[PDB]
Amino acid sequence: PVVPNNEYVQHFKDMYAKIHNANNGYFSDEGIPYHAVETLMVEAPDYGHETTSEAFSYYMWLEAMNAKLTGDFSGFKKAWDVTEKYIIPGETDQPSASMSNYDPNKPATYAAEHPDPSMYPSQLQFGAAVGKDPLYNELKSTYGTSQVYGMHWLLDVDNWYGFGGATSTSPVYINTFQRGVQESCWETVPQPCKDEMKYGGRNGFLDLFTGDSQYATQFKYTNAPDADARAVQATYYAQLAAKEWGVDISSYVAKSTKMGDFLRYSFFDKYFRKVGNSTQAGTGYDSAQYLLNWYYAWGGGISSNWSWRIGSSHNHFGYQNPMAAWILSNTSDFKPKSPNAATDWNNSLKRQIEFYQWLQSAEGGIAGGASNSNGGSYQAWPAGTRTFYGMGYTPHPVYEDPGSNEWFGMQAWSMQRVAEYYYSSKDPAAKSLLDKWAKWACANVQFDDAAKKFKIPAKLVWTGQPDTWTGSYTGNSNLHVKVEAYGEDLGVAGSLSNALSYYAKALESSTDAADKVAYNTAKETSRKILDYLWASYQDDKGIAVTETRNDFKRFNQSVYIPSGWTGKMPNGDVIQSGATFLSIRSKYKQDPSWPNVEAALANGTGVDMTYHRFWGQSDIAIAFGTYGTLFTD
Ligand SMILES: OC[C@H]1O[C@@H](O[C@H]2[C@H](O)[C@@H](O)[C@H](O[C@H]3[C@H](O)[C@@H](O)[C@H](O[C@H]4[C@H](O)[C@@H](O)[C@H](O[C@H]5[C@H](O)[C@@H](O)[C@H](O)O[C@@H]5CO)O[C@@H]4CO)O[C@@H]3CO)O[C@@H]2CO)[C@H](O)[C@@H](O)[C@@H]1O
Ligand SMILES: OC[C@H]1O[C@@H](O[C@H]2[C@H](O)[C@@H](O)[C@H](O)O[C@@H]2CO)[C@H](O)[C@@H](O)[C@@H]1O
Ligand SMILES: [Ca+2]
Ligand SMILES: [Ca+2]
Repeated sequence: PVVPNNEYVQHFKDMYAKIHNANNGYFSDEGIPYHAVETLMVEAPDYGHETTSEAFSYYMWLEAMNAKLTGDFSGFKKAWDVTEKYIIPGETDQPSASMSNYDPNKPATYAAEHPDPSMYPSQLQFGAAVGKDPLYNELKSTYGTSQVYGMHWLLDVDNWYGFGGATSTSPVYINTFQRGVQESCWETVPQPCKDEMKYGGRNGFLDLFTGDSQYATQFKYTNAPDADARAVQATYYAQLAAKEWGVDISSYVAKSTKMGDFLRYSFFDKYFRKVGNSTQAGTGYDSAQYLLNWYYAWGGGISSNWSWRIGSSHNHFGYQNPMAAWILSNTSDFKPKSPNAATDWNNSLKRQIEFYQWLQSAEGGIAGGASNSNGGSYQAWPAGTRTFYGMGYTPHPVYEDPGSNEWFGMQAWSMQRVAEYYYSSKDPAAKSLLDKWAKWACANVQFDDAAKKFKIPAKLVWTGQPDTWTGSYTGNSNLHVKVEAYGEDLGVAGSLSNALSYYAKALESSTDAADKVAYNTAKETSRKILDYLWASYQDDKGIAVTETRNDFKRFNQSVYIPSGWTGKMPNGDVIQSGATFLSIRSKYKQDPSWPNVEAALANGTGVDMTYHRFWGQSDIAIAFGTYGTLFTD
């Protein structure tokens, strides 16, 4: 098997070597990748040595590219082994006795989401409608268990919060976001996924978030569907390589298909309400939205046996993955064991591609998404709401502090998947979607050829709304995106290169003159991104550059705590009204970057940091490998 030998393949190999080099500090003792090498870091995780299911999926992807280029699959197997061991909840995390006591006719109890954290805890409404869960019985029959095989999104890799006790550095399942659209990462109260009431207040942390007349010890986990989908995508790339090299990784393929099987929960409305008629309880698949939603979650009792499951009514274009959907529905190797799984995924594939098209702005950037639950409490939609299969348009799904579609990264991450899907399937429904998107992307990459540097969009601003979906793209004349600021986010730049590489390669077979022009532009833009990354942005640990974090003023962000509510963090930090992000995370003041931060805050400056995010370094490496494999020039 003659593997490509050019400088881009070598750049990958060099990056791979840096990421795996012990001196650089990317991995924990368990072999778990951190969110970032640097500890003082807040953006979705709120500590740099937390990690995410996202990081695990990127780890898988990185190792898959390495296996493609070298024929060594040991690293990929290792990545899956650590995933299954540490981020997919096991027996002690989600007790089988509770999971087996699930009632698919009563999946959960309704509670409203609210526009501000001060309105929490939210009261459980036991009389409110909840639909039927149509997946549970099939999954249980297929796998012979009621337990869920999906990754939880957030892991405290070295027990930094101390929820695992005073003398442990073993990983701990934790969660943060609980209090709705206005709870930023600066406004949360971190909690253990297993709330045994050892920490927090009288009822642990539970009564900060949910209102009930009594509280029992319990576990609760939350999936990030975009990460599990990336796991499927990565494992597919690994499998192509495996057939090329004659290596058997079938049991790992089986892991990914099992995960993809459970990932179908991301197709469903939060409380299984009918799609487009959301005051009504669903009776099965009528509550299927068929996109990758913001999460599914599941939980249950520790001291006694009971359980619940929810989907999410909210959908963001940035989470979608037509590549994963295609893998699960239209390849034989990755047909999941559940009888209906491939069909469901095929329906999701079609729906996802329609979704990208519906949200494509006049300029070409993809707009936010859509929800089956206005205000997260099934409020009536305003007259004139623009819709997609009955779901109302939302410029910033789920979160507005900041808007969840303000970040340009969603554009790259998500369109990379469309591009890879398009290269793999040549689905014509994606072509114009990609053409228009690529032009916009390329128009917003600003090269400084003399310096061998560049900028790409950092923050996006949206106005207007799409035309309601009727089956074909309209050009969406009244839906607009503006680039408000540019920057040097190199991980995103890597992803963008990846997307442009697949798009160009997919156009390579076209004889149309305009396609030949688009091919040249996308390919050249990708190559220039990679060349400038390599030439100008290398440092000892990988490829990185300083970024300014003005948002770090929110270290002093007030955190809402109900009047009369008192509690403590494991380290003794007092939790009461008047709390701040920092007051309940005092160990941050022990961080080596802290003096610089507090000095910056002292003189009202923004904080300068140079970060090596595992996903960012991985996207960059993978972009090198991708360009090096698709274009053997
Ligand atoms: O407790 C006893 C009682 O439980 C009943 O059920 C309740 C349960 O108590 C509640 O906890 C549960 O609540 C969920 C909320 O409704 C839901 O909004 C919330 O959503 C969060 C999610 O927790 C969080 O992980 C998530 O994170 C994302 C980040 O935003 C992203 O940046 C990142 O990339 O990805 C993650 C996604 O993985 O944000 C979302 C949304 O903001 O989750 C709560 C639980 O975790 O509701 C249950 C039913 O309503 C039970 O029914 C009774 O029987 C029992 O007595
Ligand atoms: O939440 C999506 C994505 O966010 C990533 O962080 C971004 C952040 O959204 C943006 O505001 C900041 O300026 O840039 C960072 C990183 O480039 C985060 O790294 C991911 O974990 C997360 O999936
Ligand atoms: Ca550890
Ligand atoms: Ca807020």
